[PDB]
Amino acid sequence: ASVEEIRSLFKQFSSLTPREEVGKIEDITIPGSETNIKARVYYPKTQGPYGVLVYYHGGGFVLGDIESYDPLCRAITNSCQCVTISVDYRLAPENKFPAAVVDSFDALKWVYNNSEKFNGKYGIAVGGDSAGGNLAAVTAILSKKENIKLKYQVLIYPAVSFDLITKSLYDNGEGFFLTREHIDWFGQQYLRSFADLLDFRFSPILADLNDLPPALIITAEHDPLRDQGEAYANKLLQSGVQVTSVEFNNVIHGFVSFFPFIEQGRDAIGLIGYVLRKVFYGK
Amino acid sequence: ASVEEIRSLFKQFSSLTPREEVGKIEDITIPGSETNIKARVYYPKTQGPYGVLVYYHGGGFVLGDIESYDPLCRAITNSCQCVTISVDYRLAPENKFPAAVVDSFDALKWVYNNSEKFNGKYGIAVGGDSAGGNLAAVTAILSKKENIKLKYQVLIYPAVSFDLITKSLYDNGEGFFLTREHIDWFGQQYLRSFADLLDFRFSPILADLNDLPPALIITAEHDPLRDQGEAYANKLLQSGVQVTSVEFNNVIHGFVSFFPFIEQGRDAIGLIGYVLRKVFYGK
Repeated sequence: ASVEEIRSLFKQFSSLTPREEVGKIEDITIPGSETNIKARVYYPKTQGPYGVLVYYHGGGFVLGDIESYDPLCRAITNSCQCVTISVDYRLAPENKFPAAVVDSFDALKWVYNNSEKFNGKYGIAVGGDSAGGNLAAVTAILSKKENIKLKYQVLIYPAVSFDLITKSLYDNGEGFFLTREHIDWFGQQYLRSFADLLDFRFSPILADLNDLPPALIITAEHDPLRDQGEAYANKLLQSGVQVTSVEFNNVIHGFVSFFPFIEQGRDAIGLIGYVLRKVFYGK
Repeated sequence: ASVEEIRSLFKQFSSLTPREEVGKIEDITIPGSETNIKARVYYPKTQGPYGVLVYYHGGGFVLGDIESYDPLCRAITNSCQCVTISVDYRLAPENKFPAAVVDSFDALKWVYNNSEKFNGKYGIAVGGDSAGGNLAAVTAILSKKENIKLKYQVLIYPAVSFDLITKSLYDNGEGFFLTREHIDWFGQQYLRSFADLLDFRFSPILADLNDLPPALIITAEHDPLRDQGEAYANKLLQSGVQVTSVEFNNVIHGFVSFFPFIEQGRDAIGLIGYVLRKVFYGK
């Protein structure tokens, strides 16, 4: 299958997931430094004011987008009882690194500076899955450089490093849906050169992680990325940041996307909801 | 250093913890087959009908009681938005196995039979922490055999078996609050003879786990009980029972008790909150 075909399949497959009713949906364009960034804004059923979650889809920096992540974002919105803003950052190979990073930061800055549009008096948070969790974490680092104060970061099986060494990568790199071959091919599309592996915007593990917002980190037992996820949690804790690190046993990478038929996915969406409700609202 | 003095310290360094407001609170006394069983019923701030959680304090079958678990059970009620019933089972060493099990099943039998007194149309669940988690898992086994149909079980770092062999036991058996010496001493206070190690009511892992209620099982990373908690989960799964097994990283046995100072503890309370709201109300 071609790259385009597979992109199409993502959205096709998503029409099999039930779409939860929410408050209100709005498609906006965000004025970004290098491009115009599409975003969908999900309102909850409760009434403002609100905390705001800026969300970044996974997909290896190659795949995924707003439509195919529409069911997940609805379910997060109902769970978090928060405004959710799903970002369509530019995708490789058409747009190499650090395009998806520029888009993701621009989007956040913008939402942060326009939070009254969404009655977003309760603060901003970032989150994402996989490649998207990478974008969230990097976005939160860049934020510190700009004195943007975020409430929270929700990192769902994030990718946080180039990896040739984790046990989890070797234990789990075949037979569990996301394979080694996939990780390599993703990296080939996304990166310009070998020099990019020195860049904290690709491997956020590289950064000074002090004074980042408190975090929820979800890893998956049978996931090659498991160990690096927990390393990121560990280094955060080391740099004096509060973090709740949580491994869901018995599941594979991506499992949150599959909440309709993997109940542990539903329960993670539940945990994500709770910690955001708690930091925004005190609940 | 004696049993009564040890008990006393628990209750005292637990008196300081600020208590969360709930709806209303009623002490009851259940007609036990062997004793009168005190219990404290916690109502949420929302209004019925309700699901009911029968909860069992930990403390190694030797410590713990209703007063000292009063902060936690309040916290649980608001999270689960569910009628919580704190059960004051007979303690060792004065009352040996299977005393605490008899009480724990008697109390559940009774709450099941008298659910309109609490307005529990949405059914019954069991839960507890540590030895408390044991009590709850055994109770659910005993319920199956008498066709008592439970909605859910919540097992928070459970003790599920006599253990000389797990990695987590050797890796985590010193330095992490709950130690080899303690596991041994508790088991000596609690058990009658070596023949009790054969008894599924001390080691629930022994039992046929078919047709039990779906479970949340929380383990702690630096916890000697971690591996057995996780085995219980996988054994349920092999037996056709849905379960969501979750390892909280960076934390010890007992961490949930410490939710005022340990934020992973609070977040755990929120997950339990969530899974009970889900199965009881659909929320």
